[PDB]
Amino acid sequence: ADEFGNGDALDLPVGKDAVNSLIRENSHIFSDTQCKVCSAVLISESQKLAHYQSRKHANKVRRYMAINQGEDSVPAKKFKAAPAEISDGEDRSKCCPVCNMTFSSPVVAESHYIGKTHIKNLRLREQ
Ligand SMILES: [Zn+2]
Ligand SMILES: [Zn+2]
Repeated sequence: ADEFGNGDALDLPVGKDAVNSLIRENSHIFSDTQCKVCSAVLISESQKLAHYQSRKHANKVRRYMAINQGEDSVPAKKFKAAPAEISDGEDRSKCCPVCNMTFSSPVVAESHYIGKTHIKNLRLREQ
């Protein structure tokens, strides 16, 4: 309500060589057929080349990089032992896909599913 314009700058990749290098240097979030930051599939190289050079992708990456500096409260405060040896499963006693997190012991998972940590993520997925 106090402006009518803004500045301009560019630091994005340019050409197939830059996009392939950017994918390799960020293999944990970017790939030859999917971008996790923008949670979108890239069914062909022409879509991959357009997506990684898009102004929308660059803004999404800038926001994601700023968010990727901390996290909210979680009941997983301390640990020492557990009633089961599960360490690579997908059960509710070890992980939560709504929040995309894992827990050391079933009691921590039970505490998470009834605490504010889960509810904060309900609103995140909902909106
Ligand atoms: Zn993207
Ligand atoms: Zn959860």
